[PDB]
Amino acid sequence: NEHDDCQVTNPSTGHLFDLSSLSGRAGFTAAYAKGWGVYMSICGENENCPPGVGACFGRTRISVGKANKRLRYVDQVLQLVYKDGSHCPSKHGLSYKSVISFVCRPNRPMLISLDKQTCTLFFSWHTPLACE
Repeated sequence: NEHDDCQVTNPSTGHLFDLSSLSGRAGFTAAYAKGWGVYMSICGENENCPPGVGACFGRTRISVGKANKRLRYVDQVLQLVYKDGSHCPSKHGLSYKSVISFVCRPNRPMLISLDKQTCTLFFSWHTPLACE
């Protein structure tokens, strides 16, 4: 399933996942192993980033994706995908893009991996909000 406004239903059970208590411009710092972190906001722009940007490198404020509210539910996790970030330094003109996977936890996000060859950033966040 996919749905807008920072919420999605599990069509099997009619359970509504709602990430909107994580929303707002103050946002969060995603931890990063190689260097400073990433400012990020859930389902909206981060005030520490350029207009409309949901996540950006904390050192430079360079965009790693425009915010949107399209929450997906897939293989038992919630995902947001911020597209159209800044241009990445690789082979073809590729723009950054952030994937934010929320997994169930019966808590800050982490940047776990950065695909250099697709300029995709993968984040994880363990949260009781993705539980069912």
